[PDB]
Amino acid sequence: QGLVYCAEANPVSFNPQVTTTGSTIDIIANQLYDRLISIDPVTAEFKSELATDWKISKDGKSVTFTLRKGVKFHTTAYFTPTREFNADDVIFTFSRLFDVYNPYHFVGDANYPYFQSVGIDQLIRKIVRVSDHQVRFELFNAESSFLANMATDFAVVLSKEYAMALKANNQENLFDQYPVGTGPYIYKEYRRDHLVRFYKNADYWKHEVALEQLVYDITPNGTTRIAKILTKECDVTAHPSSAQLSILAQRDDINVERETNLNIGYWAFNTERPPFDNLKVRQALVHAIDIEKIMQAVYYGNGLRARSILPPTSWAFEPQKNMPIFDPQLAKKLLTEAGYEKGFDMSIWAMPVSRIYNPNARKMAELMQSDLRKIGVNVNIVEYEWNTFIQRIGEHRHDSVLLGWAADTPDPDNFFSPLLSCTATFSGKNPANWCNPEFDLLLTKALDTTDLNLRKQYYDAAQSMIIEQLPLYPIAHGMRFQASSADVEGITLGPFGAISLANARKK
Repeated sequence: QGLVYCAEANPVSFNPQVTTTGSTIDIIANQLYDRLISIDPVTAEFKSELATDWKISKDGKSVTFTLRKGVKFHTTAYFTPTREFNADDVIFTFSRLFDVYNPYHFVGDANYPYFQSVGIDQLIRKIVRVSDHQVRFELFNAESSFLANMATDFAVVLSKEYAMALKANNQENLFDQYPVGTGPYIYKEYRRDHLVRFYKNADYWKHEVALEQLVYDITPNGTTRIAKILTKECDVTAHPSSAQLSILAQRDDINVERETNLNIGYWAFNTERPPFDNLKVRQALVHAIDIEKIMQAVYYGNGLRARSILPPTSWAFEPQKNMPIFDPQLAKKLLTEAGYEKGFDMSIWAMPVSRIYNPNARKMAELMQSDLRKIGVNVNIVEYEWNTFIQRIGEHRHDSVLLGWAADTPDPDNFFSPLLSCTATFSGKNPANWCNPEFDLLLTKALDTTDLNLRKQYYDAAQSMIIEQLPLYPIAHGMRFQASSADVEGITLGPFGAISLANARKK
């Protein structure tokens, strides 16, 4: 049998390395590929994937991976492998991220947002081929987040043989478009705005694959996704509207699965754009937002109001004393004091699709628009197709934006470095457009130690700085929901990372 999965947007690529958009990663990462390691859902320890063993040196500047034997890359309509997975695949894959001599470093989008945002170029010095099935990563400095970054869904292994075969025909541009992986499913077809089609990998190394066919029905309209699951046009629906969760729960042939999840939804200001480059203005504007109203009207009581950028199930979580209280009277007084008594116009950019951390940015924005009109601030809401949206937030065209982050691992660094670091800013991935080296130094010092208490001290200081300076305003943490036909089994939702259908089956 097959499975139809209602997805909220196109994939922007079939290579996880070039994007941080959950919509793309959910479709491609766990389906077509494998990582060297993962985090075990039971023990929360690092788990063997394509690497069967890993040994960190005493200074922590060398990490050696022993690689799994007997792993085959996909045979597709456009590629037949002549050898199995080995060290050269790993060396090619990861050097493509930082090594200008790698012949794919500049191929395609030439952009590797997650890795560049966490400064991979300053991290990996080189990758040594110790043997056919063993590689040693050499680092410039020990970073306590290194293995966690290698467990991200961005850290998949690609095929060097495929890459080099395309290079010899000068077809390198097909490499990230027509993928070859070691994963449980294989690429068949992609029709932009319509569907993507995968089929089972009969040679999957890890286990026999249950489903014969996977189809992703690209349906950006959330109403339509619910309508489709009700009519059995889809078997699984992604990011079900929160307003319709009760309705689904009632149907006996529909399961609504849920998992507490590491994410944050926020309101970020373009701190390089007047008047939002002014702290008093940022402080003034957050006080005018009725957050309680949002928790009920947007999250429908399913959300958790933030007390920090970090959620309470993060080991580095610290609730902040200075979280702004909702007080329009104060807002008006602070606006006046800041020199903007009569207010101004501003844009709030709102996501067009439901996300774990914000089920309805549209409604959120209309609520805030109404709140802000009361202190003389005239909001226009800006929206685009989801991938276009992400692109244009990157060009920092916005005054402010409702966005967020669904954590990729349980390492607290994942909420900071990829989001508010200077490298993230320079990599075009900081929505607040905010570079603060003092902040950055905190993040660096937290990577300089593997001691959790020490790390947490630095993360506490980072959390305080975000609330004191308000590059973004933490709003809430969402619950991770997914709806599916009761006939579907084997899709457990996780507290972090992407959806996997590796174990999915029907009946």
